[PDB]
Amino acid sequence: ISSQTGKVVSVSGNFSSIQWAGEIENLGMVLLGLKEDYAIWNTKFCVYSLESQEVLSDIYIIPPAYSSVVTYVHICATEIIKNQLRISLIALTRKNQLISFQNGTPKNVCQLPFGDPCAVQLMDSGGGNLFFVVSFISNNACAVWKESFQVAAKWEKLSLVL
Amino acid sequence: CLDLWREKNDRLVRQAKVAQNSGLTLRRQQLAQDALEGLRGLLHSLQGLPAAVPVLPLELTVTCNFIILRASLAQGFTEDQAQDIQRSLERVLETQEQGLRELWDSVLRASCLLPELLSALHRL
Repeated sequence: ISSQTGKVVSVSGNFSSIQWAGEIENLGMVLLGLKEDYAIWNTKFCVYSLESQEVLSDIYIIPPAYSSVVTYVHICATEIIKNQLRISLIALTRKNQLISFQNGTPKNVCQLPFGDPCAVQLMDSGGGNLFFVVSFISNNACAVWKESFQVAAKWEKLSLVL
Repeated sequence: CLDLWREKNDRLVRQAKVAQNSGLTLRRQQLAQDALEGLRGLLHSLQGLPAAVPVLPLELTVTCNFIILRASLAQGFTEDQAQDIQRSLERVLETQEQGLRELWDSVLRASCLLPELLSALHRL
């Protein structure tokens, strides 16, 4: 339901999980999700338009093997070399992994210290440094580097992090 | 996907052998422990997937290579390698717990089912 609308719309497409959502250039509002074997193009994972438009991409998201394990997604960049699209996307997983993707091509996997992560964010922090800050359900958090997927700081406590 | 992992494997083997046949005490270990960390990463990357039937020959191959190179650099063995073996066999079983003896027994019964990766398994 929007303020811009004020109306309770139902989502026409039948999704299982909605790991990411938000606006994209030229597309407007968007949901990452799925409907219901190592080929990049197959993917099993529907993008969505929001307000019942075309799927708009099923081309270069994560392979369908990964589609069982991943529990969160956070998009980093979207290019248009055409009607398709190219996303650099970070996922993270039941097996305590943080994975990058580029056109669906898994690169640069990191293995988290703690278990069962819940969310991940990105820190700028100065000149050319970049951290992915990962939270967990265990009330703890790590900060992993960018450019070398590894661990830089490890902590537990923490009702909240900002 | 699988082709990328394969090709990384091969790259890393070649890097290993290049350091092996050439190189002095420092540059050899440098390239070696490079390839080694690559193989750790690739092992972990492969252990992130539910282990479909078509992947295993690569999983076993890499862990074998990892073990060998690890041990050769350490100039000795450890128990972490035996753990890595337990893990790989656990994987083979999840495709189709107790101790190394019963694990091996069940693995070899599951292999005389003839999924053809015995050229790696016998090496393991």
